[PDB]
Amino acid sequence: KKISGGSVVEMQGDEMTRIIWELIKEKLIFPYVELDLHSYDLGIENRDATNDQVTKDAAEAIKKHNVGVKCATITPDEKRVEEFKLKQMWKSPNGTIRNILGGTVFREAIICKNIPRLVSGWVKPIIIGRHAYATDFVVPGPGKVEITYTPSDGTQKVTYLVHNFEEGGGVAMGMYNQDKSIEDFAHSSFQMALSKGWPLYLSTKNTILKKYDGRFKDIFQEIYDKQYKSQFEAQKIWYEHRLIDDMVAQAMKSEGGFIWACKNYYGSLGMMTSVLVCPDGKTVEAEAAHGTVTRHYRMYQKGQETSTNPIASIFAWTRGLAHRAKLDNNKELAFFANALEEVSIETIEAGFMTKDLAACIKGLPNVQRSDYLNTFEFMDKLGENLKIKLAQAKL
Amino acid sequence: KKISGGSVVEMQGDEMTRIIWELIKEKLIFPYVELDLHSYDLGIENRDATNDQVTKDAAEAIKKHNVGVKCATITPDEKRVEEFKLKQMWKSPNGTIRNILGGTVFREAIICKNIPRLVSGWVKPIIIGRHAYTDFVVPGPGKVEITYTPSDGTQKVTYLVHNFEEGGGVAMGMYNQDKSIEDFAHSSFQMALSKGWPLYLSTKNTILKKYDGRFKDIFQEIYDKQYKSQFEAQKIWYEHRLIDDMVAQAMKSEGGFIWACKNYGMMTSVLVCPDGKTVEAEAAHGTVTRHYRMYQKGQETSTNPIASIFAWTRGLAHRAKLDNNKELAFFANALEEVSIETIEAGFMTKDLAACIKGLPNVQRSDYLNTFEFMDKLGENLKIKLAQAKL
Ligand SMILES: Cc1ccc2c(c1C)N(C(=O)Nc1ccc(C(C)(C)C)cc1)Cc1cccnc1N2
Ligand SMILES: Cc1ccc2c(c1C)N(C(=O)Nc1ccc(C(C)(C)C)cc1)Cc1cccnc1N2
Repeated sequence: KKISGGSVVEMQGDEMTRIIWELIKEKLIFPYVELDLHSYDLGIENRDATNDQVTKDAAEAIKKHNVGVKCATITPDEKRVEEFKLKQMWKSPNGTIRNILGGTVFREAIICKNIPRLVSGWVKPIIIGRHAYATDFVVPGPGKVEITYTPSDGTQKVTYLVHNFEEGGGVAMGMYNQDKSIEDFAHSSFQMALSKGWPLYLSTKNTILKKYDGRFKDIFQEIYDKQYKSQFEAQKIWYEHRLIDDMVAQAMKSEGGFIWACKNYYGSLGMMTSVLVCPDGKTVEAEAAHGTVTRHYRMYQKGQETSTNPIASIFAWTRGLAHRAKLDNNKELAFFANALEEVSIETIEAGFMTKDLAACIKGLPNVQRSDYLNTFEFMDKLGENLKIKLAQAKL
Repeated sequence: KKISGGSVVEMQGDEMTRIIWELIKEKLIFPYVELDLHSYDLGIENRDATNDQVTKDAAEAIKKHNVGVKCATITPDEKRVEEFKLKQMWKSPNGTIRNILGGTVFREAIICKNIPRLVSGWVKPIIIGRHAYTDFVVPGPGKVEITYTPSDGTQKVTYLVHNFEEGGGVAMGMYNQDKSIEDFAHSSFQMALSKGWPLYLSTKNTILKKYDGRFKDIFQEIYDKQYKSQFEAQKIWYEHRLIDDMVAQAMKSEGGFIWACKNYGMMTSVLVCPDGKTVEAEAAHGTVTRHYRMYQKGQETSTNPIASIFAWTRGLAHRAKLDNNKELAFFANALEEVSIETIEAGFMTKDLAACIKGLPNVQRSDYLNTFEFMDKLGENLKIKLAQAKL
């Protein structure tokens, strides 16, 4: 009576994250869900052996099957090349995948009642998305710096005067943003808001950048009114623009559970996701915000006890599986993903947590061994509680 | 015999912050320290009556006496204008003072062992300072470029920012003067010397080779030419790091450093002028209108005065550093210690108790109202100064 998941692209990672990735697969995903997996080993040894071809293949597989779950991988550096005898310093796999797929990264945090957070009034999680992919020069002495735009259809050149240096030099810069990138950011933001069922809020200081940020607001409103308005009204959700100063004041006294889309001109506690949403609203790429956890991997190699938080990695699987279920209309898979998120949260709230989580409640030095469980005990408790939850749900 | 403080400019605030400001003055500062006060009422009613002239006079008094402590004030808006019948919605007093004085704002956090931290490893506070200070829509395809025509007659240098392909978009041009960077560097070094902590300049110069490379160059040359000897004498160092390398080192650190970053109730905002003599301290929180309305309704209030107390201590510490006063410097540090120890001992306000016991699991016995907390602080301060006379 296994749940038929469907086509999901999975990628193995490195060090402690690879170990916990195998643990989540063997204990939580495989015993209940049967998938048409497209496994790709993104381990530094396999990446070196295939000349980083496996990353390009995995990215192509995601573009074809729209669902991809990724484990934490190492970005090579000088010491890493010497450590693994790497042929060359390969580029970050996340960067390659992001370049091939394209889209906006939305970071969601996992909130537990007993876990202390800033504000403390935020019961529901917050999703924040920043737009992403500049020319600079040094001004030697006094002069006049100005930006010009000559249209490639005759017309007339427009000269704006950025500044007039009278005493002393300095430095000047000039950036830009294409309309297609803003349109894609707007589409990704609206599709994320529809997938999560939460209201969207665009925050920008349009008072300072009247034409720059005013354009952002105009494109967002144009797309909202032309396609997503009816869908937003049907699900009781709404889109409202707000100023950065007004937005932070509104958010601090609000409930939570809102998609915040902010303009780009970390919290690696193991409680955050990094969902890449493509503008088409069909291709997703879920991964954990934290790194490979090398510190714990060294202890694991030495045979020492480790207490690693797998919540971010589990939530990366649940988000990918929820998106797969939403695409293929799989009620059972969607329920399974929600059940796994609930078992995770409830287990932490019940008192069973790792050392990093217990360090917040009892204090980092005051953490005793009885207060927390090591990686394997926590995963075993999660599996036990998951089995119980699914057994009780067959009613 | 009270400690001889000296010339300090004090600016009265509004609402709950004004109430706690009067409480700190009458209970913690005046009974032990005798000051040459230069009081200025920055109340919305006084600001309206004088046509915001009091703000300019207070800013001038700060420039003259080099030390200023400010209480939280209201920034007018539509609702405030209607409720107070204002003549005109005045500019933010902080903006006016910042324009007259200049300088860099450094935000410092107050750390207590029992209070949960954003980073578990941070035991000592970290000070963060940011550098604070033309756009247009591109209708269709074209070529946007930035030009520079020197005033000495040399040839104009043109840099292509983007040749707009199919479809337009939007563009902008930013600038920064050398004097602003020089003043930011001086303020950062003087702050690091006053706190006795190492300074770290963090920026992403890989992308901005010329822009952020200039920042690193100016900060390297003022440090090497003037502040190197003073930094070496006090065992302090200045190291420039990339933003991605800086977050990795800072995460694995106990704190206690001055972080100067260039921008692309437990916080104190200290404005440090480039001259290293003028400092304006203030609490990094609002007027607390939510508690003032309860106060007006006769309801019990539990407001945290730690940020306001720390604004006084920082101003008094800077005054002591200028006048070479050992007694006043000790008093300011003693007041910070009594504040921290009182919170750590279990005596705290409702907002602080909400972090340790959980917001919904907070009972009356766990916290004290504004007056009880101030009385406990005063009692413990008296004890601390009595024990220190050895
Ligand atoms: C990247 C990211 C994603 C999601 C979340 C966060 C972060 C950092 N966090 C957060 O407080 N965002 C935040 C909100 C406001 C600010 C201010 C102070 C600048 C106004 C700063 C950070 C963690 C947090 C905790 C509890 C509930 N939700 C969240 N969501
Ligand atoms: C404005 C400000 C100034 C100083 C401080 C803070 C804030 C908010 N705080 C803080 O957590 N800043 C912080 C800085 C960097 C990061 C990174 C690592 C994500 C880049 C995270 C938080 C409060 C805090 C608490 C304990 C000890 N020091 C501080 N200093």
